[PDB]
Amino acid sequence: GHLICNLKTTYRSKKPAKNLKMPGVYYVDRRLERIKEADKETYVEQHEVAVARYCDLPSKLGHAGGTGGSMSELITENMHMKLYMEGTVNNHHFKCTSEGEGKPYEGTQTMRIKVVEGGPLPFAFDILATSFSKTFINHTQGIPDFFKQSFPEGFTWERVTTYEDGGVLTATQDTSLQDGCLIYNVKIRGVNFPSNGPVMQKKTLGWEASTEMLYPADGGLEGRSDMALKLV
Amino acid sequence: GHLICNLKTTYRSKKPAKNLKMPGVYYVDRRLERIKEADKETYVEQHEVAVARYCDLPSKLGHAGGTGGSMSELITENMHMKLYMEGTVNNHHFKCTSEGEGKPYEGTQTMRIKVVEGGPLPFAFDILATSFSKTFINHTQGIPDFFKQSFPEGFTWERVTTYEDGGVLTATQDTSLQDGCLIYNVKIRGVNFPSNGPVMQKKTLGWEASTEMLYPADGGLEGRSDMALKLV
Amino acid sequence: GHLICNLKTTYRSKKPAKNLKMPGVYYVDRRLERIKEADKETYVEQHEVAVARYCDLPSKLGHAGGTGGSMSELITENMHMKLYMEGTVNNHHFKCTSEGEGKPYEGTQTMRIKVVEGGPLPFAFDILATSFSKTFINHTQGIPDFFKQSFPEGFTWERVTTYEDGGVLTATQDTSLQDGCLIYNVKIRGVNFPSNGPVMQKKTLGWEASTEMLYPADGGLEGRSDMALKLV
Amino acid sequence: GHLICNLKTTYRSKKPAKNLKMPGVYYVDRRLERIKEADKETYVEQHEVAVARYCDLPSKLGHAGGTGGSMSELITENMHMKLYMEGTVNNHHFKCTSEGEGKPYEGTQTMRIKVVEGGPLPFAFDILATSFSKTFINHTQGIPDFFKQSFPEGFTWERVTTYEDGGVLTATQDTSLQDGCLIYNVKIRGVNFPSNGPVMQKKTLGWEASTEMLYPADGGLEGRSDMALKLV
Repeated sequence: GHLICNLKTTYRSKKPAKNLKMPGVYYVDRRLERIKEADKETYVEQHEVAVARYCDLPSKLGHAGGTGGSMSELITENMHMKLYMEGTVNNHHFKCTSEGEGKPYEGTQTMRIKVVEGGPLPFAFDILATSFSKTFINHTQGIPDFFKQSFPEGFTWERVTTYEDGGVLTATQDTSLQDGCLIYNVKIRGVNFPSNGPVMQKKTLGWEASTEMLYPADGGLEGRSDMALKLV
Repeated sequence: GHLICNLKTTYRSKKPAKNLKMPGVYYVDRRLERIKEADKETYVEQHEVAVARYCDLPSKLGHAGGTGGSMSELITENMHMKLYMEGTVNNHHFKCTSEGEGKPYEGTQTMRIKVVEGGPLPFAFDILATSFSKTFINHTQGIPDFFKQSFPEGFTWERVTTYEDGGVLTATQDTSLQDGCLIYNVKIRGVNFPSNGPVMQKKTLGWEASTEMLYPADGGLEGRSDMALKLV
Repeated sequence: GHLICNLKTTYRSKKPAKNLKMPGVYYVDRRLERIKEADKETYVEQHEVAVARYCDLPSKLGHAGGTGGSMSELITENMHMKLYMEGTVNNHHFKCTSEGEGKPYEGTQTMRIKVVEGGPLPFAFDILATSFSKTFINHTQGIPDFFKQSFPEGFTWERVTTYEDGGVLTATQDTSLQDGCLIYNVKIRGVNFPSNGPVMQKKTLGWEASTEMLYPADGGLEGRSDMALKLV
Repeated sequence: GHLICNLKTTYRSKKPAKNLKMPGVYYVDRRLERIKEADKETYVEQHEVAVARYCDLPSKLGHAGGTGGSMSELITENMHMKLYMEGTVNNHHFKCTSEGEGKPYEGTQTMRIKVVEGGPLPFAFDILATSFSKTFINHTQGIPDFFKQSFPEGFTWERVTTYEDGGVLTATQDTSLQDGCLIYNVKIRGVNFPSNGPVMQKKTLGWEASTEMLYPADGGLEGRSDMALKLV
């Protein structure tokens, strides 16, 4: 079976608004997969593929179009990332680091992750999966790319993930570009994960594929998604 | 801008489970549009197109795959529907009726709707849109069709829609097939819609396209979606 | 153990706003218990004691200076109630009728309840308990009584109760005064109660005491409370 | 008017459970007040009074009894506190320190608070108020005191506060006793506070009084409350 959660996210550019070409309401389809783990999840490799689309269904009210996408020459066909993460789930403190690479225009990426403090964690690593990369979304289908456009200044995101069994996980993130490398700094605070639930019992088996709806809200973007966590 | 809401739905077949071929986790993309309205929304025409898909992104872990879709000869390529709806929003009681037709395998359908008691309504008709038809989803991409398979016995759905400004709308529905016509009986109970919000002030302009995730669960299938209501 | 739910309620007065005397933010302490049950919960007896208080704690800021309590000549020291209930929980349809007597100023009332239709219920009767009487709250500590003041016109209430395991029950209610008897007409719509949860498994044993915070909002009052359902 | 929020808290003792006398379900009534502020809320003085009670309404079960309260001589009639706080709201990072004193058995306390980093804050200080002391609750009315009993080992708490306009604030806290002084270490992570809302616009004026319901949940206590934030 599955345990469901809901994500509510706000994405904020550090680039002045007058310099951003904004998208309309759009959708990002994703498949985030665990590729490898070692030593009770103190080492994890994750891969994600993410493709943006405007709704392609026919419209009876007429197609409202745009002026195609955006350009961001600071973001190359191949990019590397480095990440630092710190936080708490329930009463348990931890730190992680990761490094990876991907193809920002093709929407694919890999992260190799180490738990460097607080390991092994008392909770399923799956609940951290979405906190490890918005620059790697394929927006080539004519959608202005809020994320790639944000450079050199970069952007932040902030999110609340609400699990249907009481766990709540907030996360805040800073994304910068430094000497050609993307740098992520992430902070996590999760609370009220049930002691008898699959997260604290480590009885999860990764995420199903997902769709996120993104929409303009106050100069930035907000996102909404429901995700399904596979259970043992 | 937009007002967001979240849908949590349980779909229950009246057909014995041993006679149902169940789908895996899948997604339905929709575009529900208002085609016409008259006399302050006491007459409304709605159209929907709905297309089911499994995740089509490549997988690194390779997938189980499926054994194809299902067959349901009772559901013809053209079908008619009749609907009766009764309920309350806040303190306001009302009844609606509708009739329509569509193409269940192509995923398209039209409803022509009349408010027959309690009109004109003091709230935006848009909050009733999703309560007016699961037999009309295109599952031809090889996804077993829980809804079409449920006939002749039929199925029910029950849903809570939670608006981000406090409105909550529950609905329960019975779907039957009588003399070749689909018959819908729907009951609505909405509460706490804010007096100063766009619903009670009638400042809404229809729904954005949406994606619903459906998965085998408590009962038959459960569904999750977030929808974005356009604002004046 | 306990199962926890949250109540959000809006109370609307039929009587014009100008006529009504409005209370400051205040809290109602309630103990609701089931005196008797029979025939698989087909017949239930419920007793409620409700007392209303302004905060009794000392204030350094020193805010108080209430103009005093309201007068409701229409409401006698002893009052009688007749109730009609129609509801659906999940896919189940039921009808309930009740007759009761109480001392409104005292804040004590007794209800004798019969399940006319759909008995025996497949779900715990406990979820229904809140739905079955705001006129019977002791406001004699100088708090203007929004409910007693509403007569002869009467009032409505509307509520969503959200259970921490997914059940959601909305209810709307009309309160009138006819030939000296209080008349309640209530409508219930519950959805998504888990098949493996204590409500559907009938493993509950009544409610703990509660406190509701009430505050002026838009037109009338809104209320917020959390309640704890005892488990077997 | 008011902006409402909901608090869900888990309280965990660091003392072995076989050394704790647990309370039954109970209620804590509080009045938290701002006494002084200076320099755009970069200095704040807060006072709280908190009194625990079992329900004191009569029962028809007439079946309620307890062994009375508990004893904790490490907690003296007067106690001092020192606090360190760090966190983020939306995209804004900050740190605070405080020191104060109180009467743990009378349920009163005062904290003098400084914003030491990230001041002045772009959000209402009110949203941090509940993160600055459970040892100072008057449980003298025969209720076992989970918090006072936890010493010398101490306890933690973790909380999610959900505002009805989208703001979500999680907090985690460690409480220890060091050389006779209570030491608090608090971490805050708030997200999605609306730019047009009273928190980000600094249009708030403190909290109404509140009641928290506490109940045993898996070796420790859980708490539930709704709080009302006064608006300008």
